[PDB]
Amino acid sequence: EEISKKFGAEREKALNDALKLIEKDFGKGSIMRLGERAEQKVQVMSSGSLALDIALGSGGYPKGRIIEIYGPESSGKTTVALHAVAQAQKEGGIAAFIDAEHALDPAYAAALGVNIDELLLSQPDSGEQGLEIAGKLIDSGAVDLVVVDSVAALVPRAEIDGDIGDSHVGLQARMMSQAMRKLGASINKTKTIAIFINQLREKVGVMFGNPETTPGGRALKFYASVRLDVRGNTQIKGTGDQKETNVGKETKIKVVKNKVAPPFKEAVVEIMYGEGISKTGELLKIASDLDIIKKAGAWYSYKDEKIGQGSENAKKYLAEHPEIFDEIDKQVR
Amino acid sequence: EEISKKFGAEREKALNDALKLIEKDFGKGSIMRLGERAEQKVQVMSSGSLALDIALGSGGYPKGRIIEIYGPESSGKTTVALHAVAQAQKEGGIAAFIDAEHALDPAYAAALGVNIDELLLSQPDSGEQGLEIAGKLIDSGAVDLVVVDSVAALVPRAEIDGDIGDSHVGLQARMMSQAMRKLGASINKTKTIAIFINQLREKVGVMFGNPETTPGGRALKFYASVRLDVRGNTQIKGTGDQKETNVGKETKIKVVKNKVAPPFKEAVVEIMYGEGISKTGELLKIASDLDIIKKAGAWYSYKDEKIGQGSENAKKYLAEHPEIFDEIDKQVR
Amino acid sequence: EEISKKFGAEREKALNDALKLIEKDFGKGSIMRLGERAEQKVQVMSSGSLALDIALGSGGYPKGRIIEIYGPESSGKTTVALHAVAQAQKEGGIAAFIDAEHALDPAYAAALGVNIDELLLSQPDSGEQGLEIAGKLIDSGAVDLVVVDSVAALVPRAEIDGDIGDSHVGLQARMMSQAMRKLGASINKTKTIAIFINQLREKVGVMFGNPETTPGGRALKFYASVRLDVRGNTQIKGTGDQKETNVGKETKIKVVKNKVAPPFKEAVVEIMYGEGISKTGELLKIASDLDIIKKAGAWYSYKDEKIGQGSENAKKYLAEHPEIFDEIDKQVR
Amino acid sequence: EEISKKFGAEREKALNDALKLIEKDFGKGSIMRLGERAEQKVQVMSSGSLALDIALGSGGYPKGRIIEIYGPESSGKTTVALHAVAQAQKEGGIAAFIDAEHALDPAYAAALGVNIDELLLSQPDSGEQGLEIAGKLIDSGAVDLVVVDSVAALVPRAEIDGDIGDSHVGLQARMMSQAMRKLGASINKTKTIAIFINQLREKVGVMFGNPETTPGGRALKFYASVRLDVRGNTQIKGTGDQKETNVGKETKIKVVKNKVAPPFKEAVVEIMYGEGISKTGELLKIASDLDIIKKAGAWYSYKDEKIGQGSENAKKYLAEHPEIFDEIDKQVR
DNA sequence: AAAAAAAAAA
DNA sequence: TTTTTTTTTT
Repeated sequence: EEISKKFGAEREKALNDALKLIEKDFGKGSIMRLGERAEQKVQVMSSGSLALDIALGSGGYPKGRIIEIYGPESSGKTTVALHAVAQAQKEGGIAAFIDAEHALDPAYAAALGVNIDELLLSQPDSGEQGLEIAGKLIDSGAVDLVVVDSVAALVPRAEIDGDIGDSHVGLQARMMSQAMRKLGASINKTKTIAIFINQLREKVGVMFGNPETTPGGRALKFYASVRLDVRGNTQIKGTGDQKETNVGKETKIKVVKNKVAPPFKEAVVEIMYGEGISKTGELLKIASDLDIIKKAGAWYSYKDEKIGQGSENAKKYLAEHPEIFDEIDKQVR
Repeated sequence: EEISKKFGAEREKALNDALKLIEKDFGKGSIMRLGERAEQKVQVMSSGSLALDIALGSGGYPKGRIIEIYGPESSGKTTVALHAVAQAQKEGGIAAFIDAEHALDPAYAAALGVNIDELLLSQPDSGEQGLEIAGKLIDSGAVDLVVVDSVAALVPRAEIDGDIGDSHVGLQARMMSQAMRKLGASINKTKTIAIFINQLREKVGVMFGNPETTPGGRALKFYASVRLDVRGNTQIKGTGDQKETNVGKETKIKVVKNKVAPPFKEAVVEIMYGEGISKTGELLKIASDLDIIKKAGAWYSYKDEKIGQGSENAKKYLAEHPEIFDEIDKQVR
Repeated sequence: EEISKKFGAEREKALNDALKLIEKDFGKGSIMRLGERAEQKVQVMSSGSLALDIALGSGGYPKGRIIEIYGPESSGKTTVALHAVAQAQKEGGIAAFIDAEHALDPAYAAALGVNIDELLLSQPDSGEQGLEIAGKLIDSGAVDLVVVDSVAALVPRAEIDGDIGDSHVGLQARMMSQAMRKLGASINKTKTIAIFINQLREKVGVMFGNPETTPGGRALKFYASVRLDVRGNTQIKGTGDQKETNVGKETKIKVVKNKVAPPFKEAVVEIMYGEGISKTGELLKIASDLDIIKKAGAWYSYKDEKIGQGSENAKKYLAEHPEIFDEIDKQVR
Repeated sequence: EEISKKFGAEREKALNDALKLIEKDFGKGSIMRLGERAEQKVQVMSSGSLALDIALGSGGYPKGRIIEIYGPESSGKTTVALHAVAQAQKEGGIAAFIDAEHALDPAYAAALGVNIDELLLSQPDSGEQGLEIAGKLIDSGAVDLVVVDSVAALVPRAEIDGDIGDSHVGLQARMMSQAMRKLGASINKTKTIAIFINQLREKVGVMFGNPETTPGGRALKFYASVRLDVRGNTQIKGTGDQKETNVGKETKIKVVKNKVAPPFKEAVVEIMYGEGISKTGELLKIASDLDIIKKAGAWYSYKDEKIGQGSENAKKYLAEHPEIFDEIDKQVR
């Protein structure tokens, strides 16, 4: 016979028996009160560019969660991922960049100074084998940054064999959702950062909202903790061979979904072709905005008096003087 | 042989023997009349916002029933659950927030008034083990409010070990139905409130109505008693450092299925980031709608006349004026 | 040896000996001819709404048979059962409503006119024991209307003790068939009505008709005699506080299987929240269809000429006029 | 001492001594040859519909054999047995219709022409009591068509008294086989027709053929001689009250196992509610197929020219013209 | 506006 | 002696 009619008793030792019975089967940290749940606090890793994570509040992507990137074509998708790869690899944590569209140039990564010899990579044929590779590489290993590019190009297995022009209703999104339901609970276990980047397809006929959307199904936007999109519009003509020649592209990044900081605070980044995120280009620009450095004429007056008035102002010697860096940024932080 | 031909007699002594014979084998509270079944009446727990539980008719979530939440991406489906947790915790009833998608930040809970040290929690890997943990914690427990988040993420065991991209027809809903068939009878016996929140997936091809649905199968919607879904779209820019800066998210709450009150009566709440339900914001907002407080220009004229016309109007002193609270709500209640 | 080669003789005194032989052992009411079996004729009981049991041909659910209700969520599966309880209870016959999904609010029964103190009830944990309660209460009792709710919730004993996510091949249907095979022969023998209400679960892969079904096995759909199902679609906003506010839900009722009358004849019922079946609200609608009442402008011309043109037209004075009802219905039955 | 090991010698007078030894000990009808056993010819009784027993090859149910009927829900399992009862009752043969599920309404039989005062009947509770009544009424009686309905409801003794939901493995089929081994050799001795009608329960997992079966075990399917199943899917709306109103149910009848005629020859029958098998409806339908009557437009031209083009075409005057029946059936049988 | 193929339990 | 939906694409 079973146990009789029970109300919650008005003294609370009874759930201690439930705690002891839970600990019999499902380990040790299955039920913890939140006060001594020490690893539940947010852990932060930066993004290289200070203006990017002046917007994310904390100071970078929170560990153990899902971040994702999307936006229009040729507008700064892989560059931010490469800079996060280099900044993450600068503390010895191993980073793994799988591919889907085979677009990564090795010398472009060499131009951003990231190590090719300690960069894992895979170019899968189908999307299934590549995402399986990422899944098996995350859980057993202690790698630090897994990054899947171009979820549009993760083709599913059941249409890589069929003829071109067959009906395949609901096959990309089902694979992506059934994949991330498996990968969701494992990633926070190992405190690892994952970024899925994306492309854009339209959606034909809606009377509300913006007519753009991402592919890969609606299961992605639920799980992710921070969503950034980029909208690269114009380029800047520098003093290339003392002439107005295309040498840098202007862009902007704004956060769309966020849950560790207030959202919708945007950011402006400059990108030079073949050179990536100009951190020295944004450092002296943004420090004159809150005026911790001087805003003046040809010389921003300091102890050195070696400042030109151009796109090059102080980068010739702040490479050899990195010691001004710490006292000019963390004040807003 | 057995008893002879039965028709019920035209005097009702015979069923008293059946009442005695039922009482011999199945306890005492097996068969009662409805007149003296005193614990069958509904008990109500509110959820912080006066505007929310003015829309539920009774005055909050009914005890011993099943409530459920859904809604589109990032619309404060988790914050209303957190507020229900805090309002339940403010009376000493121990509340247990398990997880499935690993999204709860501890400092977000500390901002919303709920105590960290008296909140049970669990972040299981398998959904099956976590739901078993919740069910076993309910029955012997004296707990008051259990809550599972994100039933999309309660993955079953039969696909947590299989390869990615395998056919698993009818596996989520079977786990959910076979779970709630077990947990249906135990919950009303201990007068305990449980809420299941959810996400949204599409549905390919329906000629009538809405193309939206919830995952986790149809079996959840039957067992529930109150179903609220929220749809947050826009935001409000206040006077953040005297500038239109993103400080509050606007949303609305409507009920769909309800069986302890009139249904479909909706509600409007604004939410500030890092602050949750602006209860002092909705308080004077709804109070001038029935004119229990005055509506005028820069001063909504009362006996003290300390009223601005902004986002901050009178919350600076009604936070320390508790006596306005009980006399501006019970008139409609 | 035994009796020799016997063909049936061409004179019929021989079966009278067999009648005396069956009369020797198995009582008196074993073999009777159909010409004098006076209790084999159908007895009826009305069901509150006139338009409901106009559609059933006879005039209500027949006694001694099995009635089953199903349908999608929140569509008056429970309220039509409550109205049958009230209509059966109005003539002194004691009714017994068991509970399985713990949804019967007492004040909802209070507003629908059924007496609280003369309603038997049970909320069993294992559905096996609940069917045991109903079976033991039927046969010895003189109870008039038993009704089992929510046969999805009648859980079997063999999985109320096991873990969640255990394989339990074909356990609901075997218990339902094993209860109903015992309960079938006893129900007609005491001329008593049973009502089994249900839910809806889908079914994977059928290329014909409807993909929907009921749970609880195919045993139930055989034994039942009259099968109603409801599909509530829309609601009506009356002149509540002279405003379009939700006060009535619209629904329809069609029979599917019937064996006392022609089938497939449907009906249309309004349901007001907190009011149930407005019999006055369907009374004037069905009476104007065959025009025993007048169809005119704001005034329909009778001996009073006090009729409005709204949702409320004449229910103010037919509440005090009991003589109108018996002469406006008998012409179609 | 016994006789030696012998071969049957090459002249056959010795077996006549064994014939005399057999007939001395077991009567006269013990051993008879092929020729002078005149009652081993098949005797045929029709079954109301000409289109039904035009598909059984012979012309109806063969006497002294076992016929079984099964099919899905509400598909005229009951009405074909009723029509066989009526057609067998039309020649003074006494019919015995015992029940198991208490479904027979007497007025439904009153509409179908079967006489009520000469129809024996019983509604037992035990299955062994019902089969005992059938057995004790067959062997002494001169009864002509015994019929047990719905062998799914012939509950055995050992679970009509025990608790509900107990292990009762192999109890239905054991009672059925132990009935049929006793009843088989007695039925053919008195040339009586017995028909069992049945129900359908599924079978858990077979990847070939049909997943459906009958209950009652595999003992019945051996002993049967003609096996029919009915599958009623659609209905037909005639010109009832000059409107497309539900008045006709459509179905088909096919045979599965047969051993007096070639099998698998199907049939098509319309059924009207409250009217049964429209033999006058099928009559002109089958006659136009071999075109012994005229197939034309609004008038099929014969000597009277009183034929419409509707559902009602010739039934108004073929009721008064009984001489048209014999010229349609004798050409094909 | 038109679209498909999937299984493991007694 | 059945139990159970999963998901957009342009």
